[PDB]
Amino acid sequence: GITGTWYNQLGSTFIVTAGADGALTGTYIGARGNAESRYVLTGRYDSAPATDGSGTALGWTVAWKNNYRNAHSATTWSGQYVGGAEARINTQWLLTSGTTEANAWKSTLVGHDTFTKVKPS
Amino acid sequence: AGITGTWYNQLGSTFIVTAGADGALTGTYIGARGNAESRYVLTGRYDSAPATDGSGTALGWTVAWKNNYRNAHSATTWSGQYVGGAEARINTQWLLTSGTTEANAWKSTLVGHDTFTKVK
Amino acid sequence: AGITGTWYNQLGSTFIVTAGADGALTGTYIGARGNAESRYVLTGRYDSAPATDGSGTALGWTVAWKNNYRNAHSATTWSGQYVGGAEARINTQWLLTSGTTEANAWKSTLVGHDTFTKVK
Amino acid sequence: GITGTWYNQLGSTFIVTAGADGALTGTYIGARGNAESRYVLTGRYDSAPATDGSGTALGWTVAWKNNYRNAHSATTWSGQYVGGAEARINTQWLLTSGTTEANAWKSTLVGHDTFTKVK
Amino acid sequence: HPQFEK
Amino acid sequence: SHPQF
Amino acid sequence: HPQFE
Amino acid sequence: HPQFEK
Repeated sequence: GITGTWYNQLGSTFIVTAGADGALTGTYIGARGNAESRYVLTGRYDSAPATDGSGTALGWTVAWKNNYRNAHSATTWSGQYVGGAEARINTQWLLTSGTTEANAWKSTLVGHDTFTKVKPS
Repeated sequence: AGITGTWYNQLGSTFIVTAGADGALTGTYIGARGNAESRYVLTGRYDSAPATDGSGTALGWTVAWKNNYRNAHSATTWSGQYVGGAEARINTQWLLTSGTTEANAWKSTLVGHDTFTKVK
Repeated sequence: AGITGTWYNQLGSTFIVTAGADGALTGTYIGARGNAESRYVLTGRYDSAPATDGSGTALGWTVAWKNNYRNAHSATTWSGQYVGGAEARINTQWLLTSGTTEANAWKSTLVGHDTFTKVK
Repeated sequence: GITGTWYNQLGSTFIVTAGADGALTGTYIGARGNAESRYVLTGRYDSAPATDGSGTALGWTVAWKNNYRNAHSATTWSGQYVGGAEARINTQWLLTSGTTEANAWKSTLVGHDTFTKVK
Repeated sequence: HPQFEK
Repeated sequence: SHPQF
Repeated sequence: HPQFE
Repeated sequence: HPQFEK
């Protein structure tokens, strides 16, 4: 159920393939939607989740470098997929930028994203 | 890039990673017990062309806590930066999310921090 | 001013706060049960001179989960911003820290988010 | 125990008083140490902690406005006090800055501080 | 936990 | 202006 | 948990 | 920012 095209509340697109061995691979596309807004993602997920009605834990990372630009940063999303009627992936994320030693205090941003298979507006 | 090799945290865990030319990080995380039942795959990404002003190298990686011997139904992601030099280190913040029912989603995610060095 | 009053989250909790002219926040946080045993003191601070250009008003508060009836040996801090207008909201991220032994410190802190509104 | 003068790894000073009512009141003094860098803090703590060796949970907030300046943000620290020889307060913090709705996604920084009674 | 009590 | 947003 | 065991 | 001023 994980495999497919997902959208967060801001309109970014998360294209993912969930492998039999627990790998996640795919592409993250920022809201703008152009070639320059595409980035590689990789992660892992629980390929044998519990059958007690719990979600499937997963995580992934995007380094914000592609052939057109480099933001010297990476974001990791940690969350769970919840299947059923309106499937969704609920996450919290950490965005860390490379910084000097003196500026390490503004290195990491924290936030939350909810992904659905329906794109919002 | 400086990152490839073995890294240790202060709690006694080990991770062996290979940094690829294209930005990939692949490896194994080994919890403190050190046996085969404590080994787990890791994958992530890193800035393969960092700034040259002395800034660190941004990176992140994920471990899903399932191997062929056990399943903790959770995944941790580490988000951080590599700092090169004689006393190299990887400074991270981590999120550990456990699979929960919707009612228990409030206790799904722990946050903490870890520092990794090349020497134990 | 716009912050003083009663706020509700989606899970059924309520918090009543007075925003003082000196940047103080004081009030009560009431759990879903709505019981005398579900009421806890809250105290925090907010920016009493915010930008007037559409920007939110930064604020934070803390609840320690002890009252005269129960004690959960924990404390939550909410950090976020108030956004005024017809659809006024307080958007927060929170940290819940439980008292633990040194060894169990890895599970001391849960992280989450809450959106509060003036209407339930 | 909690009441006292505490210092973080970076040079800041946290003067706090823990009241019988679970209140934390005090002053945060930034690294500079001048009058313009003093800010009010308020928070709460578990005034009846477990006796099994567990720490004492607490939290506090500073809004970064004083009589001299305003940074349009606030920081909350969440953590626990661990007493004994080498008493420490271990925390994680969230710093939120007032932003427009479009920039909200980047409004909160996260980090960690350890406080000791020795500078 | 009281923050999440139903 | 970060690409995630 | 395996991360801290 | 004040929290980190040298």
